[PDB]
Amino acid sequence: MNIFEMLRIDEGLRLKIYKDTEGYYTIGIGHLLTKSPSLNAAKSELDKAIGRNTNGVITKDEAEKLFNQDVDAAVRGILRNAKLKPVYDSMDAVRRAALINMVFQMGETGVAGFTNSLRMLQQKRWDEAAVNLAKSRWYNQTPNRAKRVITTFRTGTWDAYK
Ligand SMILES: [Cl-]
Ligand SMILES: [Cl-]
Repeated sequence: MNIFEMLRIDEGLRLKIYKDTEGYYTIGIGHLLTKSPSLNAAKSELDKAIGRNTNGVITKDEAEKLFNQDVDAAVRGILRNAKLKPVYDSMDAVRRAALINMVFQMGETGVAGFTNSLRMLQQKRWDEAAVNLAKSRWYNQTPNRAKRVITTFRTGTWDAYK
């Protein structure tokens, strides 16, 4: 298992525009198109992202390519962030993957606000962090995915994914 496979599981793969759990226009592997309500705006954003006239549909390859860009961007978001980097720098490989997941789902800024959980992770207070991470909208809205990530922070293994 690795970050790719791990998110591929959390997000799924869809080749037609779709609405996410919050009702936003998305495509591929959890690639957010726009927060606008307009299906056109989404179509527009999509052809711009793909470089061609898509008409709301894309191929696997295309999907996969947005997916690489997206993971890359997430990582780099993390390294550029004064609140995240250290956390990330302190952890092992598996747990790092967990952090990136959060970041992919919710943005660097969203994640940078889990101050206290971040302090805990950094200190390696596993169980405590996992409790704290659960007192979040995030857990309450997407609880099964959130349990998966959480456990991953707790155990440093991929069990939740096997
Ligand atoms: Cl893009
Ligand atoms: Cl979920």
